[PDB]
This record gives sequence, structure tokens and C-alpha cells, in this order.
Amino acid sequence: PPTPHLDAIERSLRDTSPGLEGSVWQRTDGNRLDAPDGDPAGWLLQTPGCWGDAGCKDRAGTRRLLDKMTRNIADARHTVDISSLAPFPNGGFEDAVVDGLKASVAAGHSPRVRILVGAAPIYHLNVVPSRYRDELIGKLGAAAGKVTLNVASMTTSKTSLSWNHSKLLVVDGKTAITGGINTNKDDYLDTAHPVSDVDMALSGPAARSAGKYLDTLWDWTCRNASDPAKVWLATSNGASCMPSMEQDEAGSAPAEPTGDVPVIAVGGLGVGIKESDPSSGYHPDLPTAPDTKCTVGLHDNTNADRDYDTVNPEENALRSLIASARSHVEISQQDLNATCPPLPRYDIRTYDTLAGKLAAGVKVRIVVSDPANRGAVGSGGRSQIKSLDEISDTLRTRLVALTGDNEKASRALCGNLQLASFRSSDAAKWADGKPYALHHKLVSVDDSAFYIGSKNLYPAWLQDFGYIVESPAAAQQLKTELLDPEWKYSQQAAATPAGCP
Ligand SMILES: CCCC(=O)OC[C@H](COP(=O)(O)O)OC(=O)CCC
Repeated sequence: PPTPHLDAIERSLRDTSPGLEGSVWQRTDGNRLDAPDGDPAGWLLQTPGCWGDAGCKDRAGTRRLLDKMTRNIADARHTVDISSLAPFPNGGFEDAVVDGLKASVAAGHSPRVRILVGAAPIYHLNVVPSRYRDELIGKLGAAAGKVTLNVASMTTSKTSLSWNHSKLLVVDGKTAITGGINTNKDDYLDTAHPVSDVDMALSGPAARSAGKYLDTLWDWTCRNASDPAKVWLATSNGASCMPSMEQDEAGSAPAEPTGDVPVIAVGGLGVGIKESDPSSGYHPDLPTAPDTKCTVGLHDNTNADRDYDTVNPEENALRSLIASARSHVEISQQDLNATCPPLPRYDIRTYDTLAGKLAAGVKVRIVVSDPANRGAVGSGGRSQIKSLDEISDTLRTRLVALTGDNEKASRALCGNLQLASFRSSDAAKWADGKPYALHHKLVSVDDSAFYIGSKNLYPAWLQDFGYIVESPAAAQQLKTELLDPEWKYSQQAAATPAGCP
């Protein structure tokens, strides 16, 4: 079974980060999209899960995701590995962890558990590692004595604004849930205006790849607990820091296959974990582009740092995913552009790839969060543009820079671009009155290969992770369950750019 899209991505990653293969990125065969029997598309865990229901009575997607998290942890024989943006998991998310651990201990196991969050410098952490550990111990009750906890909050770079943004739940190195959902009450659990998000569940060797990736983050975290400005660490039962928990669990034999799905795991190390991939020959033609009305003051790691690429293969992974599309690409995001300053407004190479596809007649669709979404720096569902023209107009100038003339750029822009903000029903806003917020980090290409993960397409220099799947059957489930319903309702919020019929 051919995988032309995974092949193009694999070439990009091996030229970018050959040294990081097997830790920060890895291609595997034999994975299974982990759907419960009777629900073939249940591996796709969308939230809140109320397509075409403006009042969203039944938050059935959020209940399936928590149910799935609880069940995967309950099955744990050996290791539980959790990462997210701060805060530590609370609400139903903590209940899922606590309930799962009690069940695993009750089945006679003594699981080791890593819970890592990334914290921004300006962010104040109400519940710190030691307090969170203590809450866990208390709710676990008698079971705590059999549970080895490592809990840690971390920040890799104050100046380059870098900390963990990956959203992972890996159990025994063989099941993995990942995506864009924060294990964080307020965003998804207790509001009549809940953010729209998506996760996926798999099993197989690509779960071990996620495990390896978290070992990389914990090697750094354990070592840099020597600097409490960077790492806060708490363990239970006198346990040591466990930097290589996933490698110890893997052992010598290679991961066993669970199905037939080929997957590329790929993350990135942000800034301040590893300066560069010492074995990488990557030497790119970095784009000479200016920006209309923003210049980043910080050093532009997205658009002008070779070394950053070599330790962040996810950014080239996403670009070569779009580059790989022969027919059509769907981009469903919270944002394509970033707030500038502090970060660059956009990823030049990404917009050049998109423009190149518009000029080749490849259909491009961009659905982002509504610009009416104002939030704080990390609100989730917030928008970082004031208008959708800040995407189309950028696509235009990058088209003119390529095609030569503006007329040719209009036949490309108006002919091949669909640009909208997110809706999940016929209502323009929630029946709550507040607007729809989108939190996807999703790219789909030719209904064959897709990315689901935590890594946004807008510039951020955080540590992220995600999976690229190539499977015509799985992209078809993705199209039916998410992409078609998304466009069915977000086209009522479509943009028609400047200079177009
Ligand atoms: C600031 C540059 C990194 C960034 O942009 O951070 C976005 C992230 C949320 O990202 P997202 O989930 O909305 O895509 O917020 C945070 O990590 C900071 C919260 C205090």
C-alpha cells in the first residue's frame, strides 16, 4: 500500500533532523486507529461534539474523550505518561487520571506516572508540582503507595518564549491520545460556550514513538531541576526522577504491530533544550521576505534560524504535508497568523507553499477561529487577527511575489481559496450569545494524509508533538465526521477576498 505523502514528509525530516529520528520524530508501520467496536470512526475524538446543534445540550464528545482517557489509564500495566500546557489536569481530566490509576492498582499493578506541564513566564501557577502531587495522593487513597509519581512544571526559554505545549497521554508505550485539547477545566467542561477541538487515539508502535518523545522532554526536565527558575519537580514515595521511563518500558524488542496504519510521529524541542542537530546537513534557502506592518523584535526562529528547524522537525513536517497535496488541502486551525510582536506574524515558507498550491490549481481551504474571539495570551479559541483579510491579503502578496502579476494572483486566489471562520451549526454564535471558538491543529491533504496534534501553524516556539497518518480509509472518516460538517456550517461565515467576484 503506497504512501506517497508520508514519503515526501519522511524525506523532509531526514534531511532536517536525521539525528532526531527515533526520539523527536519516527515513522512506523502497523498502528491501529483505536476505535471502540461498533464505532469505526470513534478513534477521532472531537469536542464538544454537537454538530448542527447551536444549544449543545449533550456534550457527548467531551464524555467520550474522558471515558477514553479513563479506560486507557485503567488498562495500564506499567507506565502512564501525560503532558499538557499548564495547569496540571483538573476537573474531569484529573478524575480520569485518578479513576484510571485506582483501577490499574486494583488490577495488581504498580504504575509509574509522569505528568509534565509547560508554563509561560508571565503565567502564575496556582497549583504547583508538590501541591498537585499531594492532591493526587489524597484522591488516590490507599492506592498512592503503589503509584510512582513524577510531577513537573517547566520553562525552557524565558527570552524566546518556549515551554511545553504538547498534549499527550501515552500508556504502557502502546496506546496514545494526542491532539489540541487542554486537560484543563473551563475550556471544555463548564461553560455554555465550549471551545471546539479534536484529538485522536491510536495504538501500536507510534505510541512508543510518542513515549520516546516524552523521554526526550524528561531527560531535559530531570537534568534542569538543578535550576528551579526553569523546572519545578515533585516525586512521590522518595522516587527518583525518571528521565527514561518509556525506554525502560520498551526494552530490547521492537514495538508489536496492532493494525496496518502507517504513521509519522513528529514533535519539536522548542528553544533551550537542544541548540541544533549536530548530525544534520540541512542548509536551506531561508526566505528574504518582509512583512507589511510587523517586524518581530525577537530573533525570528520561525523564518530565520536554520538551527531551530533541525531541532523542530514538526515545522518542516507540516510544510511538506501541505507541499505534498496534489488535489486539495484543508487547514482547520485556531489561527494561521500570530500576535506580532512578540512573535512573527506568519510562517513565510508555509504561506509560500499555500500560494504555490493556489497557483497550481490545488484547492486550499482555511477555517480559523472567528476574529470576534478576543482572549488573553493563552485563552484557547482566541483569534490573533482582526479580519480574515489578513490571511487572504498575505496569500495575495506571496502570490504576486511568485506569479509576477496581480491578475494571475487573482485567478489563483479567487479560483482556489476557500477562507472562512469556524461555525459548528446554522447559528452565527452560540445560543449563549458568545461566538464559536476553534482550537484545531489539523491539516488534511487529498483525503489521504492528515496531521492531528498540538502544533499550531501560527508561529510558536514551544515544544509540540503530533501524528501524521496516511490512510485513504481514515481520511474518509475524517472527512465525513469533521471536515465536511465544518465546511457545511463555516461557509456561512466565508470570506470573499479583495479583488474577487
Ligand atoms: C506566546 C508564544 C507561545 C504561544 O503562542 O502560546 C500559545 C499557548 C496556547 O496556544 P493555543 O492552545 O491557543 O494554540 O498559550 C501559552 O502557552 C501561554 C499561556 C500563558
